[PDB]
Amino acid sequence: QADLLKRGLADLQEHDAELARILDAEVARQQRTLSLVASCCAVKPRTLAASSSALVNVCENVDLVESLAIQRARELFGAQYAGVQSHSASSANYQVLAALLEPGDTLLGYKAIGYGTTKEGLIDYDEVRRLALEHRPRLIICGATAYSRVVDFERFRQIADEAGAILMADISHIAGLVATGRHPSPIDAAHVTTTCTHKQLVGPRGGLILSGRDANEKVPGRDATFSRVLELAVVNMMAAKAAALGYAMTPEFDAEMQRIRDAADVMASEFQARDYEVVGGRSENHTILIRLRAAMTGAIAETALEHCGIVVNKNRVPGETRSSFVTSGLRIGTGALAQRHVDAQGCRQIVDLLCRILDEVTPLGESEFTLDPALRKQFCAEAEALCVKYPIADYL
Amino acid sequence: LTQADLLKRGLADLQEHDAELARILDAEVARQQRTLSLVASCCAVKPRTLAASSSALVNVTAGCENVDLVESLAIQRARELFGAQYAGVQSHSASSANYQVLAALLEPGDTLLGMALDGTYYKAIGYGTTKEGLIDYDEVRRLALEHRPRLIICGATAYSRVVDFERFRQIADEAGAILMADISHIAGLVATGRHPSPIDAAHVTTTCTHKQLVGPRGGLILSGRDANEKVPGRDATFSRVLELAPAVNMMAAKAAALGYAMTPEFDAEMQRIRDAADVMASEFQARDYVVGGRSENHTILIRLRAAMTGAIAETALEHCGIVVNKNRVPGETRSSFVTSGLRIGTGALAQRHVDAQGCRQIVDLLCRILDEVTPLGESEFTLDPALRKQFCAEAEALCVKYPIADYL
Repeated sequence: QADLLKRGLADLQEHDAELARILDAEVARQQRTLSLVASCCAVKPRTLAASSSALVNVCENVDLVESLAIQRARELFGAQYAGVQSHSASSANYQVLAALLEPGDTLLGYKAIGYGTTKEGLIDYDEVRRLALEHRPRLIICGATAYSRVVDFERFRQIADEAGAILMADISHIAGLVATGRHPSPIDAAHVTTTCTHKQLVGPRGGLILSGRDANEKVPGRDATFSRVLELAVVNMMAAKAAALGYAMTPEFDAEMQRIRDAADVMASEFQARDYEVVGGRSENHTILIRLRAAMTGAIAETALEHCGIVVNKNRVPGETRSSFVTSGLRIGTGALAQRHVDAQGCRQIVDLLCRILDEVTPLGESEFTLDPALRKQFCAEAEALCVKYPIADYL
Repeated sequence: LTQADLLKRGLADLQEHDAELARILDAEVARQQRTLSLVASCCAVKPRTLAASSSALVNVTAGCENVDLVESLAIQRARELFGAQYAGVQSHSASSANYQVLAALLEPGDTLLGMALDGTYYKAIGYGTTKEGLIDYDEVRRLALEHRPRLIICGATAYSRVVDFERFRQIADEAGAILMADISHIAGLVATGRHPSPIDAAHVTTTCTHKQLVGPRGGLILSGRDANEKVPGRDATFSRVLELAPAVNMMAAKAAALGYAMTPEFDAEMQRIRDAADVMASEFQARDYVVGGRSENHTILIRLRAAMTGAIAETALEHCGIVVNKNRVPGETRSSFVTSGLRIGTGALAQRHVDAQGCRQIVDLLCRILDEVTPLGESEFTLDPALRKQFCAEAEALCVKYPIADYL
């Protein structure tokens, strides 16, 4: 009875055709646009099919979809506990934070204590240690968004276990690599793990609460296991979650994760061969942070690059002398490129186009620039040509 | 590519490769076709609105132009559909919309006469059942003058009669308060002119997009004649403050849902709700069982009799394939959990294109259940062995005779 949705598409085509033009135009736009932004990805069509189930009209099938997602999350991540009802990863974090209430909290950036990065582009774990032994936090939150290196969840847990703290990990940005083993997992390192289904699991907007070896071990104080306390925080997106969790166990997802992982290495190496500095000097994960030219600001780069059809994200660089709104670097993720099945040659072509656009941009201040309209049109056509040579495969 | 082909491949992909899930989702649509639902606000989203929910706009966090185009279509449709001068369509929830408007218009610690009928803000109960099943507007006024709330909220889940939004505005203006209207349960009737509109009477009106408007799980924020008027005590207009001065797949579906309600097929389905309620209210009275003289909306509240308990009534009926909700009556001698009444909504029956003859037969089966079940306790239901088998089969047979039309 998938006829329901197919003939539902037919109702839109006949009666709401205006709306259907915009729906068709976005699919084309997402496919004529080159996307190197780290956490943007196109959700797999199967997951889009489950997101429009008749389970919106809501009952034992609502528990079946829930039980299937819980089982699938536990297999993918090796979780002894799993919770799947979060409508966002932000909610998954706050729900855990609410279950665990005491002023002390250490986080990367309640009485919030903050840590950051070393002046050379790494998490200052020794600062995490010093802050933990001083303020005796309730939990320490680990997990970074723009980091280009493997987060040592084991190190964080060593620090926490000497400061009597709980370790929470947001693996939202590296979830697929953690699931496929390419990135070390925090499932047993962290007491509790949170993740987003959409970013790197190519699924719906939502959240997963997970725990491993500490799931049935007692919370520090409060005479309960981590599984209870988390579960005492009590849908279409359930169906889509289970679809995404299922595809994430397929070998096709393992390949997409290696392509994320391959493209990161060739692109970072190709930036270096053009004397553009990658801050880690290497790429682990799906992200490459490039330190931008002397007069080039990250704000100028992203605005000019989008006008040429490439979307990238400005990011702070180690030793940043500039504002947050106007940076000195940019961040690129190989996520949506893996969905485009870009070979090593294509990744080198993208670095070529990107570095060529920047060499033609004459910065005027820190958020203004000049790019000759003709050169912009020519660059925008090279980008769309690369989009055609490497299309989004599952969208075809 | 096209949205349809992406989705047809998506549906095909979720049958070769993920089949366990496909059976569960396909099982549920069958369950809803054999279950006769008399619940007030449960409905089945239209397939046209459902297909819009598989937009690739989900992948959007200018790349925001098409999301702006979808949004503007929803704003303009919402404004025309309800006759509103301001609209906001980005609410994940009806509750999210209500919370968002409350935060925008109330300062921390402000008092709201929510008339909720069941820390940052203080809430006055507002009751509203005192007038023997009517809203106690006179207490709303008394409390409003005594507590001077910044906000008064109107809109009832289980009311079976028209809410006098104008009367609340009279109360609100006398007590120097803002009026919020939650019309989630009567949205289509206000839409189609059957229930009086709150757009100009209330400063801000909110609505779910699923309960009566047959659309996605979500919320909508509205304002009418008070849109360009500044919030009392503040230097900004209601429209700017309500603008809070990213799920776009739901926003495409809201546009589709708002468009369909403008079509006359929605109007007929609204008349079918209003019509079926009158027939079923009439049959209940002629079988000597309705709070209020008649239904002026989609809800019928029935007082169970002869020590019938709303909890056992609802429990027994599900075993016979009929889904209803227990609901308090004026003069609840029993607990809140064990009511002495039953609540029925005709939204699901309009989607089954049931004739007046069929509505009476459903009441017939319903009363025939209650005339037979023998409450032994206030919760332990009894007297349903093989009689419940033929009764379930008879309900499923009415489901067969009257199918959900738009679900083919």
